Amino acid sequence: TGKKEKSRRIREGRVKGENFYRDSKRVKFLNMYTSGKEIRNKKGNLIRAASFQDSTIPDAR
Amino acid sequence: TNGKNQKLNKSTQAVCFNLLDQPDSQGIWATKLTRELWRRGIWDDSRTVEIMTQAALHQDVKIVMSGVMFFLDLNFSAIHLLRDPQGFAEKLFKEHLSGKTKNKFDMEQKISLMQLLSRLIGTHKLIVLGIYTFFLKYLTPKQRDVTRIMSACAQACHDLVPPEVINVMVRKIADEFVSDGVANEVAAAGINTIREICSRAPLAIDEILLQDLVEYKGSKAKGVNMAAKSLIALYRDVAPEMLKKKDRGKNAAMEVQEAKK
Amino acid sequence: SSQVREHVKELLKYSNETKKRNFLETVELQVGLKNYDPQRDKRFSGSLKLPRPNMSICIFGDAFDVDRAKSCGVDAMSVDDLKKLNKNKKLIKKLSKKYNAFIASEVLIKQVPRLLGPQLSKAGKFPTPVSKFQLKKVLCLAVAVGNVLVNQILMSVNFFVSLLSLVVKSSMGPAFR
RNA sequence: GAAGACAUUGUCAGGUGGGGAGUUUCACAUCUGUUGCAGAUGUCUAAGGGGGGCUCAUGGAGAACAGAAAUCUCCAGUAGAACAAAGGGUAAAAGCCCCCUUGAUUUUGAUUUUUGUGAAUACAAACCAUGAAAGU
RNA sequence: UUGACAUUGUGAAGAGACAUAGAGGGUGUAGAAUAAGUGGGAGCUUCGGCGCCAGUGAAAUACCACUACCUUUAUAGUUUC
RNA sequence: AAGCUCGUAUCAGUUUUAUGAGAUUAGAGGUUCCGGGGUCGAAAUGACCUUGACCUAUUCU
Repeated sequence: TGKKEKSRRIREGRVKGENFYRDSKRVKFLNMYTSGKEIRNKKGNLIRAASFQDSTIPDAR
Repeated sequence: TNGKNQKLNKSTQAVCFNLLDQPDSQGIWATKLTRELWRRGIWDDSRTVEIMTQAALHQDVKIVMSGVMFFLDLNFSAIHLLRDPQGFAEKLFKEHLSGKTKNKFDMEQKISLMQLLSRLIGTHKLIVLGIYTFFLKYLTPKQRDVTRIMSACAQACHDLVPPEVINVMVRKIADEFVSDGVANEVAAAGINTIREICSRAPLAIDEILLQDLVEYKGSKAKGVNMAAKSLIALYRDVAPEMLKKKDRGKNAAMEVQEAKK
Repeated sequence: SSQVREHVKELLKYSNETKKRNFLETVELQVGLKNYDPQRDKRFSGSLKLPRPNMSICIFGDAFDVDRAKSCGVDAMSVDDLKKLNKNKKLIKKLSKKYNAFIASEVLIKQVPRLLGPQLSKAGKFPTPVSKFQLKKVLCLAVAVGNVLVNQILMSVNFFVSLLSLVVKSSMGPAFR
């Protein structure tokens, strides 16, 4: 019971992967090594382009 | 823990007293310790507040500041264990700020002394009358961090002081903050620190300048408008006859119409 | 109730058991109740009252007031019956302490703090214009109600609970709860 | 021999337990912290009615101290002023001042926005305010 | 793993607490003195010692009531260890 | 797809006619009485010394 994230957050004071290790800030940094990736549906076509690959021509004024 | 060992506390308060006598710096280890024990709730006693009073009345700056920051921490319950708050404030204002004009404290410490004096005064209905001319040197918008000084000016106002010595203050502020050409923040600060004076001392500015200040209702700047509306709503419930018919808002005017006959 | 009446009756008989200490025994009520903490500012104040305090008041005034209140049997004072007193703190404190209360004209309650400033404001007897039961720091609170009139006791008690054991007493008499 | 009403054994109740199982992946701005912040104080969240009188902004000329701006007088001035910043509407006013009031009141139904309300809208009876009145 | 109950019987000696009945207390400094504090005030008097009027002190002491804390005395019983 | 009130004349991817809708003070100097140095000062709200920020006169709309 003491080894639960609930009890830890209570005794101390969100993102997937916050443990006794690896706070908020650290999880985002470590996810960089993986999820520069390209999302697709089951038939195959772009839902969400990869990071820094948005492919929209902005209004450059 | 179980019971308070008075034989020990009364003994180790005597060493704090006998340290604060040594005028070099050695009362640091009395002040820094008594603050900790007060915060831990171990030394809630009248004998201890005297130690920090003597520290505030000391000559060393880092001891006087320890005492002042203790009595600050909006103040804490230690004020309700003092032996004479009026004489305390009088001795402080006489020794540190005005008396010798030694010019030891910097502005950041003078402001913290002012805060303590005004917050004691407003809370306990004190009368010194030198405060209100000491503020006037520092009540200029060309001065260093005046928003703290003027926020303590109001805190030393009462229902029970001669409003002329506050009229001079209000007419200094009005001459130097809501005059011709002044900026929006400056004028809004002036009006905001005048209305929270008048919330304690209502008959400290007369109708003729009240009207001059409610001029600024529709001021297009959104600081001065929010400020003037506060003064109007303050005198709508207190002395609505000073306001003109245009400002008496549907109930002050009705109360005056029934009570004027 | 008339359980007050049986108390006050043989208090008035105690009136005639240890008769006189060559003065008059005032009547007092001591309030005792719980459930409140005055170290927090839970303050109360009310002055909706009417006695015989062997009336000893000091009115400050002007020419228009001193010859008004030379009748009346009252101690009176000029403005410079006060101006020539500030030089001595214990002198200005002795008059402080002399009188049960203070009053003054509508003109002089702008000038009185420049003269009698530190005193007369913490003492809780500051003057009041002409033409109390403060919960300062304690749970104990006693008030003088009358003299040697059972109505006054209840009259004050309902006001005290209005504001929020009860005891009635005289100068040397016993306590009646 | 040792030990002894404790240990043990039985049932409950807390703790630990990836060793193992299953599973998922509304506002300007003084007063405390993270960085130039989310938070705490206090501080705005707003005078409508119906009668009268009068014209505003700005510019020009002119008057001791008085000047670019202090008060006074005259001329021009369709709004360039104000009415909760480049826009509509308003000039014997929808604006400023003055007089009187507080219809920002109840009852009965009708319409638009909108099936839920609220909002606005007109409509009749009463108590009322206002002006000499029409009328509101 | 730690606690309670049961198994679980026969004896003894001690410590703490409930609960009542009591008993007394207060040095920051000045002040005759060690001032919880508050409110009534100028003697019940064995003494007129004294209380009032006199300093000094935020607060003034006799006399009598209130209701805060602190520390101790005893065990009808109550229990725990 | 199954039908049921009845068989009017109302309708129409159409036409016609009328009619509405910001930065620059170098040049002058005054202050900071919280930034004070300087020979001096038992002692001083000073001779003056600079860092300054301050109130200023300029330019565009």
